[PDB]
Amino acid sequence: TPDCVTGKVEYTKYNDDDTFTVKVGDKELFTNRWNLQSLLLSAQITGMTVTIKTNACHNGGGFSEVIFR
Amino acid sequence: TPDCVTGKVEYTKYNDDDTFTVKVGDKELFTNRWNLQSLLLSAQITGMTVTIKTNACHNGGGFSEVIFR
Amino acid sequence: TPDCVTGKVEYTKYNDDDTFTVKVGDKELFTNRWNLQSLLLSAQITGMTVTIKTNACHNGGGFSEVIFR
Amino acid sequence: TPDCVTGKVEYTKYNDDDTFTVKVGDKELFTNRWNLQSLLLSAQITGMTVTIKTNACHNGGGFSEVIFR
Amino acid sequence: TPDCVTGKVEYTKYNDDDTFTVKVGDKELFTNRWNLQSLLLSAQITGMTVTIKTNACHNGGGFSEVIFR
Ligand SMILES: [Zn+2]
Ligand SMILES: [Zn+2]
Ligand SMILES: [Zn+2]
Repeated sequence: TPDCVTGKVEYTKYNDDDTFTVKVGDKELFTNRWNLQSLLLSAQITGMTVTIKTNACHNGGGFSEVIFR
Repeated sequence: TPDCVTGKVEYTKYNDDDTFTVKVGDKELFTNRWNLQSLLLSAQITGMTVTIKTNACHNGGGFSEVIFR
Repeated sequence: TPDCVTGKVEYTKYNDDDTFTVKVGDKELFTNRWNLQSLLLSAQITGMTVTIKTNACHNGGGFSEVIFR
Repeated sequence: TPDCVTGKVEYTKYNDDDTFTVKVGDKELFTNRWNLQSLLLSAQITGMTVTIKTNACHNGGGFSEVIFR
Repeated sequence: TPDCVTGKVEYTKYNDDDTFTVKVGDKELFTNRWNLQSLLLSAQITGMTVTIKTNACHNGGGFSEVIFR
C-alpha cells in the first residue's frame, strides 16, 4: 500500500458513525478500526509523526495502515 | 453538526446508566458511546482542548461527535 | 445521588467474582460495572481525585457512579 | 485468599492454553481471568506495585485476585 | 523462550490484518496480541528499552513476549 501522507496529527475527530477521523498534512482521513483510536490520540498528544498508508488517498478516504515514527 | 462548546475537560462522570458525562465550558453533556469514555478521560488527564458538536447544546444534552485538539 | 467519598485512590482490587474494589478515603467500595475497571485504574495511575456517589456509603458498599477530577 | 507475593510485574506471557502468566517477586503465577490481563499489563508498563493473592503460592500456581497500589 | 532482540522501538506499524509490527534492532516483528499495542507504542514514545522473546527471530516473525526494561 502506497504512502498517502506523513506528518503530525493536527486534530482527531470521533464521528457519529463511530469511525475516527485524523487530519494529517492536507488530508482528512478516517478509519473504522476501533484499536487505532487510542493509538492515534496518543500519537497526537505526544507529538509523534505518522505515515498513513492507503489507496484511498483523498479527503474522506479510509485507512487501516499507519506507521508511527 | 454544529459546535456547541470548546474548552478543557473540567471533569468527567460515569453515570448509573453507563453513559458518560463531561463538563466543558459551562455545559454538562453526555454521550452513550463506549469508545468515548477512554478518549475523553485521556483528553482530560492530558489537558487537551476539545470541541463538542451537538445541536443539544444545553445542560444534560447528548453528543456523539468530538474534535480533539 | 449523594456523594459518599472524595479523594485519591489508595488502592484498587480485582476480586474473585470479577468485581472491582477501590479504597478512597476510609471506605472500601466495589463496582460490578466492567467499564469502570480501566477508568478507575487510569485515575489511580494518573493521580486523579475521584468522587464516588452511592447510597450505600459504608465499607463493602456497591457503586456505579464516579466523578473524575 | 491469603497474600502470596507483593512487588512489581517483571514480565508477562500468553500461554498456549489461553492463560496469562505474570512474574512478581520470585514467583511465576498464572490467571485465567481475561479481564485481569489488561489491568496487569497497565500495572506492568507504569511500574505499579501489586499484591497477588492465592493459596497456591508457588511457581505455576493460579490466581484470580490482585491488589494494585 | 529465547531472546530475539533488545533495543529501543524504532517505529511501530499498525497493519491491515490488525496485527502490529515493531522494529527493534535490525528486526521487524509482529504480534497479534492487541493488548500489547498501546504498551509497545508507549515504549516507543518514552524511549524504554525492550527485549522481545520469540523462537521465530527473523523479519516478519511473530512474538507475544516482551520485557520492558
Ligand atoms: Zn501492501
Ligand atoms: Zn444520581
Ligand atoms: Zn479467598
